Amino acid sequence: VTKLNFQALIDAQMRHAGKMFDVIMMDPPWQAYDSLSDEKIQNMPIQSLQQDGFIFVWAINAKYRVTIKMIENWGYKLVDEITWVKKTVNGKIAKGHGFYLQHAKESCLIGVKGDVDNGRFKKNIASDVIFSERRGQSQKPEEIYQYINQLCPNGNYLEIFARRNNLHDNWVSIGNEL
Amino acid sequence: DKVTCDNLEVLLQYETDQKIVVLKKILGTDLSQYAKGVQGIFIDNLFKKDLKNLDISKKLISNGILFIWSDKSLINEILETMENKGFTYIENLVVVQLSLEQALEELNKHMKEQTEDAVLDNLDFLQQKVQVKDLKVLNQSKQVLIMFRKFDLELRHQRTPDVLFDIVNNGKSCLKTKEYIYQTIETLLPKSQLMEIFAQKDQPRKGWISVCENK
Repeated sequence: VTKLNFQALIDAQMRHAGKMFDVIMMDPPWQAYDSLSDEKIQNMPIQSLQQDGFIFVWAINAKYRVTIKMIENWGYKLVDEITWVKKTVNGKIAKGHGFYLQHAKESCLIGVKGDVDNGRFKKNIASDVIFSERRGQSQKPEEIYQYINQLCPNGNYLEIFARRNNLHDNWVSIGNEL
Repeated sequence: DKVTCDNLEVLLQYETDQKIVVLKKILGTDLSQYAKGVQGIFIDNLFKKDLKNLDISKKLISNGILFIWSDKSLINEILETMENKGFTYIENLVVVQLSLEQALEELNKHMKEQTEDAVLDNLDFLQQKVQVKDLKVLNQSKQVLIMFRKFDLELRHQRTPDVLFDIVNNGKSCLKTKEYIYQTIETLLPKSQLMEIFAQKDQPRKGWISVCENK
């Protein structure tokens, strides 16, 4: 999304709410699958988009360390990780496309920036682990947004790189093929 | 709505312990001399002992894999510590921790595995998100085994999947890593030379080199 301008997003958002986004989740296209070079995703002003909030970034096991660098690069400090284990019709079964391990799981990093002490950001009632089975391709389980909602019950949310697979209440998304 | 299968391999279906028992005060010592090359290593890091001041680059052959442990908090700093030490991250296995107190809680029961037998009846009452109660804005209820690669007895790569489920220590004073991880090691690697550093007297393993200090 080098072509895209986030300036349009900032001017509308601040005037419209006076508040920058509380939470931000992304599923970056990694170089097909959106054909994105690692740098380009890595260099967008996500710092600009939200001032005092968490971020959520889904990292593939192959690409896990990289994104840690990435969120930490944007002025975040790593705090928590949410791991989802795929449930087939019964049990914990998952795809075997793991070179040394079968990968039956996905991990979503949580990054923290700014002051989150104040009242809206309620604490310590969350699932580190989600059990829901893989949904129609390609999608994240419904418990996440229900989880995020507990964290920031009445706040602005921003999703990035969202095919309008799950357009959501109070959620704003910028995507390629939406 | 899943149960039992998850808990089978994790617990209740190698007993004896004994190809070296290196003993030392590791702070004084250096590890280069001890026998190598080793094509795999396993550090029980639940204790969180500083590993940066560890020399592992020399001992490992050009090609090797490293298994490391963080029970909860230190997910990101292990990665730098290894990068500094020369290893590139490859995979994750999460030990997902189910509390024993929560399992034996309902319907009312006390002892222990007793709960293990009852997964048949138990399974009906509660869902995997309900027994995940555990003893940072989350109660992290996991431990993560971290895997690295250093260079360019069942072989197959998709042999053991990343997750496992266990029921938490009955006794607080337990500092062990489940014997099943060794099987993951030994299945994943058919190479004879493997190593465990910071081993107990209990944990020496056949055809493994255990290096430990006293207490």
